[PDB]
Amino acid sequence: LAESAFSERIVQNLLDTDFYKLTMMQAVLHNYPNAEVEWEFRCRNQEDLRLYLPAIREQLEYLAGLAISDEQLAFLERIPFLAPDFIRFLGLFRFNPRYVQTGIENDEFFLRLKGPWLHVILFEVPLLAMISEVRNRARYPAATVEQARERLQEKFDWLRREASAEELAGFKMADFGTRRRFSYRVHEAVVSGLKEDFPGCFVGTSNVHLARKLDLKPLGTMAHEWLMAHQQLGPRLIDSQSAALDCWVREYRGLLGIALTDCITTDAFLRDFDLYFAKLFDGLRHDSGDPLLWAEKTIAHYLKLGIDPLTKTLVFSDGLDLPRALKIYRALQGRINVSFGIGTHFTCDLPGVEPMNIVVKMSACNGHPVAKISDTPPDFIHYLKHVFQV
Repeated sequence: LAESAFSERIVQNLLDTDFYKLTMMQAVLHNYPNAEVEWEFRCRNQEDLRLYLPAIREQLEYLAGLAISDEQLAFLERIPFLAPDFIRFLGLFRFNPRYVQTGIENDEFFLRLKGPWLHVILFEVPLLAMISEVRNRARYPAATVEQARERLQEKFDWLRREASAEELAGFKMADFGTRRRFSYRVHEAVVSGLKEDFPGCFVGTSNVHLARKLDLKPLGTMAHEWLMAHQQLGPRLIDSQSAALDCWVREYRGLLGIALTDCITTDAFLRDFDLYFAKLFDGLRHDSGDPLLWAEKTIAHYLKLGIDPLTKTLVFSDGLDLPRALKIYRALQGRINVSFGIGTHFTCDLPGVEPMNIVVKMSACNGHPVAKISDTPPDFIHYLKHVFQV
């Protein structure tokens, strides 16, 4: 009698994705329209996904059928930093199944992407959310929305019965859980729950569709992808990170100013985050390594540049849950502005269910390798570490 956890469609529409995929896509149209890239799906637990191939391919056809509706495109059009040439491009966009290769090799499911960066960028999120939900529809067919709201309420109660109203008035939280959500329906329920009953300050969602549907602010910084691609787009490897930031700021003139620091290592990023960049960007996002040590480094760097930390913002989104996020807030509140982003621990928290450990990582750009090192533990990676001093 309970509401089933699965809706009719898995990927709702062209808006059912993370916002920063669109902002980045626009940056590509305007700056590297003809660049080519390669991506490859990867399951880190070596979970046997072979039986999902049929359904996956079936969803692939569905994706190719998607065309943005006029109401959807108009929603985007109302966003001031989205240019008319880009809006028209989205109006004509269609997923090209020819840029996708899926099947089984070594008795293992595989999925690879190869094509113009402009046309393949939109595959990333939907593919993950889709593979996640087809697995869950097979692994947990009886799953219900009810079960989701339940665990959500438990966590909300914990927060209320833990943090003062004074702390909660400053606890900024966002949803970033599209990619590994249990299902679209669960994701929608979770986000509605956040909007209506989050003890702290719910600031928005990265999911554009839900942002339109629920009337929330679409959120999204920049992705590693942007920083990684620049390793082959033109400048010296050692200048790739600064070139990526430079192009971003030149594209958005100060808007969407939150930069990732771990494409290489936070130390390496900081050595090149000079006054020019420090003034332009409103803040940084933590995605790997210890969050508090990371904060000490970023805050210390601002101080030496003569920048008042309290005028900047630090965004934490490394596999956070409410407890871990609250601890960071309590530790740093008062020293620098902070906000948080929670993903799978929000959109895929069902009793007895374990989120899929999958990713679609960029592997090359214009026929050559690109890589991410991060603060967490071929010859390209060796030279890359070398020029950046590991």
